[PDB]
Amino acid sequence: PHQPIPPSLGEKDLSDPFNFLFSSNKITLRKLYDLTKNVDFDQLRQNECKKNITLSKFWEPEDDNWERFYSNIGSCSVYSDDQMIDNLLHDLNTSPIKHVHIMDGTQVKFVFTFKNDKQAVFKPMRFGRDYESDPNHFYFSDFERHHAEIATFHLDRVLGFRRAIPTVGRVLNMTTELFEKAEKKLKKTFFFSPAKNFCFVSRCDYYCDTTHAICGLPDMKEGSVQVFLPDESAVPRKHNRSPYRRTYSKKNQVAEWQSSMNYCTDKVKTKRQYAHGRRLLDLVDIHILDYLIGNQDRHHFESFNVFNDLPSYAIHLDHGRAFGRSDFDDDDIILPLRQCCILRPSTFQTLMNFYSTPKSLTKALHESLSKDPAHPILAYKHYPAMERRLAKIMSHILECFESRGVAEVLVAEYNNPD
Ligand SMILES: *[C@@H]1O[C@H](CO)[C@@H](O[C@@H]2O[C@H](CO)[C@@H](O[C@@H]3O[C@H](CO)[C@@H](O)[C@H](O)[C@@H]3O)[C@H](O)[C@H]2NC(C)=O)[C@H](O)[C@H]1NC(C)=O
Ligand SMILES: *[C@@H]1O[C@H](CO)[C@@H](O[C@@H]2O[C@H](CO)[C@@H](O)[C@H](O)[C@H]2NC(C)=O)[C@H](O)[C@H]1NC(C)=O
Ligand code: NI
Repeated sequence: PHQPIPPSLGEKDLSDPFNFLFSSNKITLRKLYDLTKNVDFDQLRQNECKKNITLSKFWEPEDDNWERFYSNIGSCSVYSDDQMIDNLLHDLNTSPIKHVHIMDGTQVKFVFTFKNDKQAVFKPMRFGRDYESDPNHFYFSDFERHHAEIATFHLDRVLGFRRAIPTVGRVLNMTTELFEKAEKKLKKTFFFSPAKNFCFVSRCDYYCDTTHAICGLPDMKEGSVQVFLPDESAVPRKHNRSPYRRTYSKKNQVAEWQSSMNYCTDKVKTKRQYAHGRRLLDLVDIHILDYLIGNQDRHHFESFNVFNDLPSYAIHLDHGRAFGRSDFDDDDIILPLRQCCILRPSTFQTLMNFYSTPKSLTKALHESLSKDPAHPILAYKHYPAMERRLAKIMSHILECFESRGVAEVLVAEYNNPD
């Protein structure tokens, strides 16, 4: 089947997810050690977050973990309590579904309304875990992968960012939980395939048609379930165009930042929004994440606009187009690191910690992913890829240290003299 069963409902893979050879370059490792042996990271880290305040203390409800999640949304992090979040994850997976609606407007996605009247974003599973993106497909031609949404959220926690939105796997009964709970406009788009599998077309801009319908085998369908952001009326949000937006054209495929090396220096560091603050450090952080997962589709940034005065941060969202290729690293994604050569001190330590112990990153990720009910989330072939990409990142960092000095790269806040 092109659209297979949920892997959790299949034969359990007994293979060792880490039976691959890697090893770490000790020359590079030693050069990073030497260039940083006198850096007091502890004192450096304390300025990365100006004021650590949650949404509740700023307001001065916890009936359910949604409200408990919303309340603990901080000024320098989306969440800081893994256990409470893991409880929310459990709720997203197990809570009874009351309504299913087609979401605004993009690829097929549903809004789940649970019995507690809380809500979530649902993205259905299409292909199996082994499926890789067409080499001829552009980033804007790529089909979303629900398991990429899940995997990246976990990786975002493992890296210690916690600026991603809680997402869990869930195997749904298409008949009782989708069809019978669906709105009238969505319900009518359901049908049976020639193989008698249950299918829905839905309505959306990107290939919500009969040919690309989502189909069960016959009536179950795994998907990603992501907790809704708090209401915009209460917690307003900002939508910002990325300076590293790609061209999104097959004729002119080369943006300025892809051909001009000094792009960051002349065109990004000199902008008001990036000249002072945390925004550029965020951009480097999020592109490190996107490079590790091979996400090319980072055209805009999303941020809360609710904490007065204090600086906002980019919400790590929209990861559907991640993990498309296990045999290809797109170094264009990590270009901001190479061009800007600034890096949040905590991020460096996190990366350094994982890098100095081979396979520790993917092992810590595997362990996190294992708690998801829909595991395995990622095909194991992506693990050596992530290790390979991590090593390459450290090489770019070493180049930044040697070219611009460690005191100019590792800053908790960026300030442009000019
Ligand atoms: C900003 O301030 C908040 C306010 O406390 C910080 O949150 C606390 O961070 C610690 C350290 O990660 C959390 O501790 C952990 O709790 C789990 C669950 O019990 C435990 O297994 C771990 O061993 C660890 O003790 C703590 O839960 C968390 N508090 C809350 C209410 O979430 C936050 O770390 C500060 N920094 C940032 C960037 O937000
Ligand atoms: C999904 O839920 C449906 C319930 O609607 C399950 O199908 C039912 O199976 C029983 C078994 O005897 C029948 O009596 C019902 O008539 C069936 N329902 C319908 C609407 O035909 C189905 O088995 C469930 N599938 C999974 C994978 O859980
Ligand atoms: Ni097609």
